[PDB]
Amino acid sequence: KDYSQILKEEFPKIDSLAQNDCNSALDQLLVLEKKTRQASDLASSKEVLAKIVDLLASRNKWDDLNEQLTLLSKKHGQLKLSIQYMIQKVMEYLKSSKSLDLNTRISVIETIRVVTENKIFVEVERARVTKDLVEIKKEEGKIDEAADILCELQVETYGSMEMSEKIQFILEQMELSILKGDYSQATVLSRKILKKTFKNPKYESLKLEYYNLLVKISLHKREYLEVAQYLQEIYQTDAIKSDEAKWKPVLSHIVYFLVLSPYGNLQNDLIHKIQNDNNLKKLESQESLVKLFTTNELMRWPIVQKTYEPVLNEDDLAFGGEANKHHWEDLQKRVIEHNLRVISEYYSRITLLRLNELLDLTESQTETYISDLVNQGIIYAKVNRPAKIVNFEKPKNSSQLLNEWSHNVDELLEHIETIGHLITKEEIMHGL
Amino acid sequence: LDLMSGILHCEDKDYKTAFSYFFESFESYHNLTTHNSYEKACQVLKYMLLSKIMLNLIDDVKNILNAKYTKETYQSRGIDAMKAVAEAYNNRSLLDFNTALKQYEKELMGDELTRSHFNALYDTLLESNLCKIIEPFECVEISHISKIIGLDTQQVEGKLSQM
Repeated sequence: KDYSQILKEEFPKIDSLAQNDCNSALDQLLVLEKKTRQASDLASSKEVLAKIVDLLASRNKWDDLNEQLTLLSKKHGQLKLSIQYMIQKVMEYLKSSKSLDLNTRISVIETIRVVTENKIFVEVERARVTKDLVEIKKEEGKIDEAADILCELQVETYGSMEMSEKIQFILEQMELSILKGDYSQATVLSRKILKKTFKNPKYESLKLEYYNLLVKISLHKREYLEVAQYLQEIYQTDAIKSDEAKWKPVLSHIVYFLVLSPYGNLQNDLIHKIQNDNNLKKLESQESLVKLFTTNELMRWPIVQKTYEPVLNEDDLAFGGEANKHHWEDLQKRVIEHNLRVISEYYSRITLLRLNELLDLTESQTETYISDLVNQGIIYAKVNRPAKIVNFEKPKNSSQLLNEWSHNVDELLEHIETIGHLITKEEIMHGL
Repeated sequence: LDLMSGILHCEDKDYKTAFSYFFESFESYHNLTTHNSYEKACQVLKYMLLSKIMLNLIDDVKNILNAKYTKETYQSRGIDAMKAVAEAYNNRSLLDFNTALKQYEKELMGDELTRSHFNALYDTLLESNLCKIIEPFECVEISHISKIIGLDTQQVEGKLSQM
């Protein structure tokens, strides 16, 4: 038809600047409009309408090109969906030109009203256009201008379109939010995309961001309950895309997080772990310290705390390291908590002179950590100052003492019943 | 009208009713912006946080100051002064309470209306301070308590038998 003759229509305007190209685009705008309108989905050739882009590219500034897209946006544009295929053409000459147009590229994005104002969202284009503007702001040294642009883009979420690529767009703001200096902004984003992708399988490139952003937010929070949770989820489940050589030392930081955290339910799960005992000795060295929680005498701990610090002051695959004082700031506070839990479950009462020697602290530092655990509802101990002792025995009512006595009576009947049936069971050997 | 309503509730306490007028008033002054003075909106923000402190709620106080959309263009040292008081009231100690007491006295205490509340919090937090000293149950020394709080023996013993 007439779409195959477009090459032979205008001979002279190819070799010249062709100032009349703006008039030739308007003549074809009204003719091809009546032949399509909203009826046919795809009728007119998208190259005919996008030919004006290829006419002036490197021979003219991009300011006049944006004015042509403004008139096509306000008008029909020969189709209602034609704008979808026009912006796809815009994404070609951007990366193939560059040169001195990088500074003027910022004005091109802000001039287009489709990327700014909200539309029917047929695009799956402007999402990458917005990212290109933010990458320019990050190279200029603006942390606030980069995070504010993508913040409004994530408000409108497309229906389906990209699946694995959309996850990267949601996780992009979480990386730039911490660089802004506020880690609480990325917390809201972690409560949405994580729930939808929880039941969906993640690929290799998908779990790379969750390995960092999940533990990076809680890094500044200094709360180790959320650090050892999201990390072990990706670590234990799947995680076969990475190398097994670097996969084993990742667990060395996992066990180190349980000590700084207020115990947990994941301590016994790593004791029976197959890969935790064998392979790296640092895995077994930290695992051997887990069984020492109940047997902790505090005697040999500061000797190792001042000598061997493989996972303590040196971090690689998790925290990357901060300072020797920062890692040891909460370390000494936990070691005191490990000893007080043992004494509360063992010693009924102990003198202050001996308690200070077991805690290696003074009189003021001893009652500081003990009284803090009382308000948290963990250890209840009555400190007797005149007797210079601390009573760890909690008071019990008359009903509680008689209740435990009733469990023993029912337990004695179990041993009487068990032995009663063992006479017939062992009669085979006795009656042989 | 709603601003002066909750102010009359300061004498009879019951700050749960006055909080209803303080919350609804903040939306009125925030919508005026340049149509009124910004100082009037700052006083309304103080009446909401000081009313929740009397009700002994830590979470409701932090839900405002930590939220960036609640303050926005309104920030000062007098607004952040209540943040240090809320932390001192949560920890129940006179060390952090009296630290920001005399420092912000020319700002936070500049209002004669709210000044009567801090005078009641002096004996209120002091009785709450004793709760942190009695954490190791009984069998504590009276002289050891006075050295921690840093007051006179007769002044401490008078407040011990009060509770």
